[PDB]
Amino acid sequence: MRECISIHVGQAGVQIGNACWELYCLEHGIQPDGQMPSDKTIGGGDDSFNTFFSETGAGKHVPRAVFVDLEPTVIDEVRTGTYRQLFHPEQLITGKEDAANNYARGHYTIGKEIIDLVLDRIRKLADQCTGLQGFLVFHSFGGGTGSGFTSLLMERLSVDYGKKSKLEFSIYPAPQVSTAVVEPYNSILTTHTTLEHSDCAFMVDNEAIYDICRRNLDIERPTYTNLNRLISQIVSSITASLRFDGALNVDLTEFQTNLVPYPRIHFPLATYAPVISAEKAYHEQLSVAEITNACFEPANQMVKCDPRHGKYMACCLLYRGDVVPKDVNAAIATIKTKRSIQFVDWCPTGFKVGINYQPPTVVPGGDLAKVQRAVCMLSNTTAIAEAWARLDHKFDLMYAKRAFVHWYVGEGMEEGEFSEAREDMAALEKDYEEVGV
Amino acid sequence: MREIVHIQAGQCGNQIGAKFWEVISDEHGIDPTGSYHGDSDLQLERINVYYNEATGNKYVPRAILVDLEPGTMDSVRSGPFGQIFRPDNFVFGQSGAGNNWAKGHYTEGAELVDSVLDVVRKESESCDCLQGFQLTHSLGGGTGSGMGTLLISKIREEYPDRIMNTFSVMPSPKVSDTVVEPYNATLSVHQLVENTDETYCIDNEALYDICFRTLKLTTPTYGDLNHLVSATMSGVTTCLRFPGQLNADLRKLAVNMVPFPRLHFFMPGFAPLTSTVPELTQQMFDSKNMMAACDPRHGRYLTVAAIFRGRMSMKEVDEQMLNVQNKNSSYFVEWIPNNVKTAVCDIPPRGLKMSATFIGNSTAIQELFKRISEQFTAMFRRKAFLHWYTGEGMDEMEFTEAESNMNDLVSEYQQYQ
Amino acid sequence: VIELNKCTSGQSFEVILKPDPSLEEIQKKLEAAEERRKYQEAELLKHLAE
Amino acid sequence: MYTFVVRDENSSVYAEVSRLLLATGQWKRLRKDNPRFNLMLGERNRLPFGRLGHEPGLVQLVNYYRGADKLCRKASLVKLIKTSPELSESCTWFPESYVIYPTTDEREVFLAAYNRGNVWIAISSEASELLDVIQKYLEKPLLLEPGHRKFDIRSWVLVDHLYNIYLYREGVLRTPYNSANYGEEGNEMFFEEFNQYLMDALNTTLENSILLQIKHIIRSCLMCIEPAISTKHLHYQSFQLFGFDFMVDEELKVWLIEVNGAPACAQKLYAELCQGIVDVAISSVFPLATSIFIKLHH
Ligand SMILES: CC(C)[C@@H](O)C(=O)N[C@H]1Cc2ccc3c(c2)[C@@]2(c4cc(F)ccc4N[C@@H]2O3)c2oc(nc2-c2nc(CO)co2)[C@H](C(C)(C)C)NC1=O
Ligand SMILES: Nc1nc2c(ncn2[C@@H]2O[C@H](COP(=O)(O)OP(=O)(O)OP(=O)(O)O)[C@@H](O)[C@H]2O)c(=O)[nH]1
Ligand SMILES: Nc1ncnc2c1ncn2[C@@H]1O[C@H](COP(=O)(O)OP(=O)(O)CP(=O)(O)O)[C@@H](O)[C@H]1O
Ligand SMILES: Nc1nc2c(ncn2[C@@H]2O[C@H](COP(=O)(O)OP(=O)(O)O)[C@@H](O)[C@H]2O)c(=O)[nH]1
Ligand SMILES: [Ca+2]
Ligand SMILES: [Mg+2]
Repeated sequence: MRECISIHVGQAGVQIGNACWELYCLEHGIQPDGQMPSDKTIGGGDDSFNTFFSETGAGKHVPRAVFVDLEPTVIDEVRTGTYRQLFHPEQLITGKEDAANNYARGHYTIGKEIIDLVLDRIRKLADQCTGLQGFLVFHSFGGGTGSGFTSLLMERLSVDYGKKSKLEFSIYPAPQVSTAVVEPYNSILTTHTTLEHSDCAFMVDNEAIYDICRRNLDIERPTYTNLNRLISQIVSSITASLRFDGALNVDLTEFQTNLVPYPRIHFPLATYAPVISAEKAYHEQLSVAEITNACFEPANQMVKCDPRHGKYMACCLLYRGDVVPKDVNAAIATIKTKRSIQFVDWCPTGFKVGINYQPPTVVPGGDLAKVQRAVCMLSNTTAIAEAWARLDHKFDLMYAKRAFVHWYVGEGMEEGEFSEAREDMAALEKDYEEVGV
Repeated sequence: MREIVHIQAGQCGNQIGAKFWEVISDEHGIDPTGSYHGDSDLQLERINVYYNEATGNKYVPRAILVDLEPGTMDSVRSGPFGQIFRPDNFVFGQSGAGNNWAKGHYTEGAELVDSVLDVVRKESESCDCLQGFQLTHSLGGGTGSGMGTLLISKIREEYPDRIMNTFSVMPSPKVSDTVVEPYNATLSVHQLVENTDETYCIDNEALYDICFRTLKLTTPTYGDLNHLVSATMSGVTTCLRFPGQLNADLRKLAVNMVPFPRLHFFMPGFAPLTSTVPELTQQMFDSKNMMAACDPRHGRYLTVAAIFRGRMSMKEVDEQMLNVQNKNSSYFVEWIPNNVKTAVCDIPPRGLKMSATFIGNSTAIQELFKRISEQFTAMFRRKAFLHWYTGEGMDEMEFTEAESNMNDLVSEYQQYQ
Repeated sequence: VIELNKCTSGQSFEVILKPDPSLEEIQKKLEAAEERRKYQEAELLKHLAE
Repeated sequence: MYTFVVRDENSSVYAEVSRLLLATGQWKRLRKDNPRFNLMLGERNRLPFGRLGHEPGLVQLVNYYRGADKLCRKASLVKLIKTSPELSESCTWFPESYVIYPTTDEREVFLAAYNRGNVWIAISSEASELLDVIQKYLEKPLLLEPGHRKFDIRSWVLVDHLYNIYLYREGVLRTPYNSANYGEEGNEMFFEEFNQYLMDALNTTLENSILLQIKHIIRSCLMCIEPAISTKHLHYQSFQLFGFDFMVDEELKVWLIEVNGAPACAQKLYAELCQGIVDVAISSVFPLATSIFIKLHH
């Protein structure tokens, strides 16, 4: 049993973390006070769920998690939260003044002063780890803390835990809920600095989540609460293999092995189905072939883009609930002839499949219907590069006029770090381009 | 936290400022005695941003009232909500400034300034995490303009990394007041360009036009104008006084509104003008609805922050917004993607239920500054009324300097259109 | 269906259809940013002193 | 108030379409690189599809089908017909074709065909003098009379966002044939005339003898790649006008020659066709205040 430490950074990472950890407790049957009756071993054990939960001699199951933010408003919501008894004070790190949506502020000014403290609380966790695999890092692209401080923490984590894996869950900026005009700046800056430091990153485009929340869940103006509950489901199905008995992706390193042939191209596209509205809890029960076919419909992707116009280099299918291998094979055979699925030449046209018999858990009073079977497909297609392009374009529009740049220079960042990061991205776009056709 | 320290200076500053505290007291549920009588406990959530708490559940406006003559501030003290201000936060002189920037900035102002900063320093010492400062004043006069800007320079020196915000009433040739307004406004604009992060620009010519043409008021008074201003001051501070994600604090607002450091002069707008969604959205974006003279169609918008307030679909608000972004179309810069942001607050202003507030960083404001520049030049070349300034020790060169600083500002706006 | 692993929680298989910065370097870049801030702020205060 | 942008000034058809749109008042043309638009009349090459359908509260339509270049490239069309089971060797309306690159491809296999009348084109008679795509030349074309003159059929096809395949009822024949000058006006023979000829000379109609195969070929080609380029559940919608080029041989068999993704139009047919494009392609997604199309069902 190798442990995993989850690190939640800034508002998005924090609020999403809370939604995820709530779900984990429900999935593992853990009470909001840390008690878990289902657990027969008291004071410890090497069970699968111990990769995410420590155990105190008193029987409290404590998340291997650390929440960090430069403003106390969001962390406090965790302290007064339903699952507050889970966490202890050392896990929640909070500053006084935030990064004001300024990458330079999160990275250089504020970051420098709080980095050691965050590392100490992180070390306190690792110190309780028999065989730490590495870290799961949640954060947004657009925020000053999520972009600026995350990149610094990643740089340090590489130094202090050299032989440990780091995966990200990154929230990609969408103006439909975006709170800042400089998010394209912060995005490129943090992607540039984190790139050589992240083994595998799952981008989630708020545009996609927001749209799914409207179309599938019938919601006029989706809340972060609404978005974060859907995001937590997907994160849950991506992490399920680390928390339950299995053979597919039981280690953080297996994630890069199966999904990332090329180090720099480490952003797999996630697609999820089915998403049903709970208010109408009388719906038709989708089949294995149907939810599988839905993974290739752009409208269920975490990032809106067209996989038909790129190449795959790895594809993993994660099923939850009532599913046997027999049906998956039939569903894949029929879909292959039916849809445009083109792998890179130096890769076998193959699908890795995992099935967890336990059906997806829903939060009570939530917005999602419970379903007897769901699937999350992780696929490394070059099509996701569309996102990088979109983002680089908006960056170029502003930077040509040096708009908002003085805010960054004023924090001690040199202007050269902009053109440095943008060149790195142009290079990245080229890498997808090469692989893509 | 995060607390804002409010400073109001001069006649205009204190009269506009006093009304502002009236309207937002009435929104946070604070009575003229400082007791809370609000129905929703949602008002109390961000109350700390503008109020200190004392014994006996008393809420006291973190505000400093400053003048060089006792007049206006005795009028505040005797006015409604007069007693809610700390007695000790009244700082005033006896000599007056005589509408003279030099007196406000260099002589009479200098004698009073330190004791103003003593009050400022004691209000800040009581802040868990001080956010910055908000100054209300006019530019046309002597105390608000001259001593207001001296204050800003002092504040900056002591609090170098706090946001400095101001609501600044500019003079117009349409509205006759002191003959030396062009001198005072010009000397002040340079101060603002250097030492504030955000300046809301309004002038009485535009507020007059609104009160006259829109509100059908034959002959407007200070009372009528200040009603508009106080309402607009409530709107653009909505995002600071109630829970929300967009423009949460001053620094984040500044980061989203200010592409280039020197261009931080905003034109505010309000709807409905007080004496449907599409109608409400149409007004606030209307040219004849701006709080300053310049026509927004003469330039482009670098950034726009719209705050809707009340109970509304917001589905349609998103619709109406984009209907404006495309109906105008030509008036938004294309090199700042998604430069129009929309915020929404549930609690509507007193007696409206529905409301909107416009905040535009428009290059069209350059006309405002060019106009004042031409006035200043017309006078300065004849050296008319100049002896009131050199009499206080000012050099002619300092005038030539502020003139070209002005033209520089007008030129910088010119680059971006 | 190659590599079919099976347990009480589920099963997994595979279908085939066709065949950096050190601690000092980080510290330096951080401290450099700090120096530039301090310089920028020193220039402001000198200006305010004049 | 709908907004559009033009990114191919070189397009004559959408020059009209832009004229009509503006002439309806309910359409305002934005600056070429303005992100906030409803309809894009996109550029002929490297159209930035990845940036479409990403504007909040804005339904965006584009007049091109991404990926439709497989059916509009010489080497592509061969690769598609000889790969798609929908077509494959079970395709007898498209000439024996092989593709080769200039010094992998099909240069060695083309030989066995020529070895086993062998007039080919890429124009030439013998093989060796051709090396300096290869498709067997229709040595037995359908010569019009009088004049003994060759011709090709041009039909315009409109595929909307719902992927309805519309055949514009007006086609065009783009007119001495030596086995082994202009002036009909402008070498253009419209359907009413060509139908009359085929009736007098050959005792058949344009509909029976040629149009049936045309419609067949249209349906088959576009239906083949429909799963690759449809925008049914895409975050943006697209339509596109196609120019199919056919040839008719001696025994009235229709052959597919070309597929043009940026076709022009016969001058008389410009107004009527572009108007239809607006009505069927643009106004159908963006409403306003008899049919010139034959929809091939599927
Ligand atoms: C088109 C028209 C706008 C233009 O011809 C013009 O300049 N009119 C001046 C006339 C004027 C000039 C100077 C001046 C006042 C008025 C002035 C005034 C009038 C009094 F009876 C007693 C004191 C004062 N102080 C003010 O000083 C004033 O000006 C305007 N409002 C007020 C005022 N309102 C109040 C009530 O709150 C007191 O004073 C308004 C106002 C600033 C527009 C609200 N100004 C005027 O009416
Ligand atoms: N999906 C999702 N997105 C969020 C959430 N909170 C914020 N965001 C997005 O994150 C981006 C803003 O970054 P934040 O996380 O709020 O900023 P931060 O990391 O806290 O850094 P600061 O500037 O110091 O506040 C915007 O694009 C938001 O839309 C959330 O709870 N869920
Ligand atoms: N196999 C074949 N037999 C006889 N004629 C042929 C032929 N292939 C092509 N042609 C002749 O080629 C002419 C049209 O050529 P083609 O369609 O290739 O244009 P093009 O490739 O030069 C550019 P575009 O696609 O825009 O027309 C027709 O008039 C037709 O007679
Ligand atoms: N809107 C508004 N403007 C005012 C008010 N009082 C004065 N002014 C304007 O302010 C300018 C005069 O400056 P003033 O504040 O009176 O002088 P000060 O006391 O030295 O700062 C003129 O342009 C007046 O029109 C007021 O109550 N409301
Ligand atoms: Ca245990
Ligand atoms: Mg924050």
